[PDB]
Amino acid sequence: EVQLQQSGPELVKPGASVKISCKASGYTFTDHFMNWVRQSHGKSLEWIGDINPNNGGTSYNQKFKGKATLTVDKSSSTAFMEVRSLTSDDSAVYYCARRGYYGSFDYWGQGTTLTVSSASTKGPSVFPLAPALGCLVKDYFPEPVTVSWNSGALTSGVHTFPAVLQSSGLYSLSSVVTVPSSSLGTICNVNHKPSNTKVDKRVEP
Amino acid sequence: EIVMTQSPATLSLSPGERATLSCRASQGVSSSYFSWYQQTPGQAPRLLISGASTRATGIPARFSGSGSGTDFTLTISSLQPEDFAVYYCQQDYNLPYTFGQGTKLEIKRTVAAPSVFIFPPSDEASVVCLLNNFYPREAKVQWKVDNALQSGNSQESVTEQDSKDSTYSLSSTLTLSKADYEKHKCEVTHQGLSSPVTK
Amino acid sequence: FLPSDFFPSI
Amino acid sequence: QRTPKIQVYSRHPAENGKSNFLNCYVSGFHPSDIEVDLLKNGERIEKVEHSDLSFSKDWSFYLLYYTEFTPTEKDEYACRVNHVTLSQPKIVKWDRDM
Amino acid sequence: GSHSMRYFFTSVSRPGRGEPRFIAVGYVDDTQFVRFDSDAASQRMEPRAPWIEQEGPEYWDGETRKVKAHSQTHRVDLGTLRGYYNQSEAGSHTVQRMYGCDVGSDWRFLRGYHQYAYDGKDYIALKEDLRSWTAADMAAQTTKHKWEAAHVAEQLRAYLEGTCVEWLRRYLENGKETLQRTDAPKTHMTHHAVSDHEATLRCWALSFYPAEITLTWQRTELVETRPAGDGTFQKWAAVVQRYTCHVQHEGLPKPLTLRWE
Repeated sequence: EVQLQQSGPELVKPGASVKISCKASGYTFTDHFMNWVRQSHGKSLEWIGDINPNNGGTSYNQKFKGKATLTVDKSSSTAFMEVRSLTSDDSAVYYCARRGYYGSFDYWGQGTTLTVSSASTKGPSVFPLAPALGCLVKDYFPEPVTVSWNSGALTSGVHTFPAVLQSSGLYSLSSVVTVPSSSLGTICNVNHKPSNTKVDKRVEP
Repeated sequence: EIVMTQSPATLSLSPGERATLSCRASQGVSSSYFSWYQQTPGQAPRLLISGASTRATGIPARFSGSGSGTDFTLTISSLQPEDFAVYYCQQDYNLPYTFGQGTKLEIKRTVAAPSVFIFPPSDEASVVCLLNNFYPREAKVQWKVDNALQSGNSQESVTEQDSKDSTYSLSSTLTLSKADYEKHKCEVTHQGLSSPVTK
Repeated sequence: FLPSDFFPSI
Repeated sequence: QRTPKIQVYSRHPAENGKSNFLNCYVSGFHPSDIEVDLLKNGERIEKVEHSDLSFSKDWSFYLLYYTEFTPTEKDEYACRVNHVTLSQPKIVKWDRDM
Repeated sequence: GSHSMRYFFTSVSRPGRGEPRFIAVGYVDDTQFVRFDSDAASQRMEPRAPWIEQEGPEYWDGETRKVKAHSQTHRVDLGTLRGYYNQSEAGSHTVQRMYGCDVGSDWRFLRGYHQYAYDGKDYIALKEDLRSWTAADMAAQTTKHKWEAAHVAEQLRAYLEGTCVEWLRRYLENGKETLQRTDAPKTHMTHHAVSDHEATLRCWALSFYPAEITLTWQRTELVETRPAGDGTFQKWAAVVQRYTCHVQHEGLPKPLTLRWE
């Protein structure tokens, strides 16, 4: 089975360089060209370039001439892409797609999320709401934040909205679960790995 | 650079119907170097149809492709639960290789009116106007400040389509300052309702 | 008998 | 930019009174944009057909312009070819032993 | 004997006039049998030999669509080659492509070839092993990398060794009474005086097929083998009795030797 294992996510500062690896297995590595594709948030796909795994020959999209560089290693059957001079516009998901013997991208890696920001790590700020209840997380960084309710004992109507990036460069999500009208007498479970905080609160008018 | 254009942007259909997706190329492309790709939100793209018509390994027989020149078509025999995602077309026929803008397949249900729930700011913030279980996604949350329209002041966020009721939920948060908010004394325009709700 | 359209662009 | 090579000849052996075909075989030129006219005593013959455009191994094109004619005593035939490699159009008269 | 099928393509771009001038011809040995012109009215592949007209409308339909695809590729190639060399959009340029397959005496595959040119200069060519491309410059090296990605040489190799040869056998069979019938050169000699002491003897070779023929005055001046216009060919060699006219042609069981009389 053809398996393309990529590297993990990376949060870097502007002006830095990152290198993504793509491990190939399950087929003859030198029989297929290896391509690289970038996909921004809410955007479509863009071909960056390809590389011949036999002699290292490369071709690039004109936009990425000087932004990304492709290399391979026939020993470990690994393809590399180094992205230099990173800016906030370089933050996207990067894939390595194998070229079919006669065309197309027949197999893709799982993807590698890249984030370029000047921030390091922030902390959530739970602001509960109660007139359905609410657990509004505000001003955190980076992704993600797991928001549960009643430790999982209330998952019917749990509308956890996706995070939005604010003008300050921080994210903010809101977890809302609906309760019936006969619920005047009936806890949030936000979690953030870099924040080391599990802000559990309550909602009462 | 050959530009690939897909039509429409979003396509609302029901499980069990046919789906015909179009991809217009700005220049003539050999059918041997045209491909279709499916991508479920959260996962990676997957090759469906290569050579404009050849079915990839493991793709169900309900997916069929055709086309030539500058007009190509992707056909789904019967829309199944998994077959509701984003579909892309591409060409590997002329450098640089380009993709299409994509096409999202949305579950078609019934025009369910939203249940607006106004939430004043908290304390320990902004005002949140939640719409719950509304279909279609096309909803207009216009904020009012002393009987006046507001523009560029609300951070919105829409969830994915409910995998059981085919509905959406929006969290329009009208951001404001603690000083300007205390100096003044939402309006939902969804197809389900017939009057802009406000509270 | 011309070949198929397997030749891509340059 | 290689100049064309011109051969003016008849398909069948020349004989006065008998109808024949006057040929002008232009070869070895590049690019393919060329102009060829068969001339009879300076008069531009209008009923002139040409072959299909093909090239040799060295990528130089060649064409065969022809028309049906009847050679007679004291009747000069020629071929006028023009090309970008020529500042002046070239004329090659027809010889019955050439 | 040995035989070959060859296809020649030419696309001349014309700035400000939309589609480039695409012309294609097909050959079986020294005999043209198909043609196409993007400026013609039929807008389809047309026969140029009597024996090829034995093919039904299904043959001419597929050949018309395939030759139109060739023009569509050469149209994108002209636009790309304009960007590879960064040339003006108001200038005219030419792309030429040729390929074909040869068979031996057993009518089995012998050799294949494919060449591509731009403005009359060599651009990229397939090697005789039918598995690697010879690139002229850096622009062609980019194209070689592009073709090695989709293994175009492997697909073209399968055509030259299979489809090209099989249809060459069918063309030779349907064109049996012309493609496999050699025409011996009708010979005659001419004498002329060019100097006060030296003369010129011109040995004529007319109405022969195939085109290959050798005329020498071994123990001179000869022109190119020209077409007569009826499918046959012409050629002559001159010199100004230690050497006679030695004519050698496939249509002659024994070579012909002629002297002035």
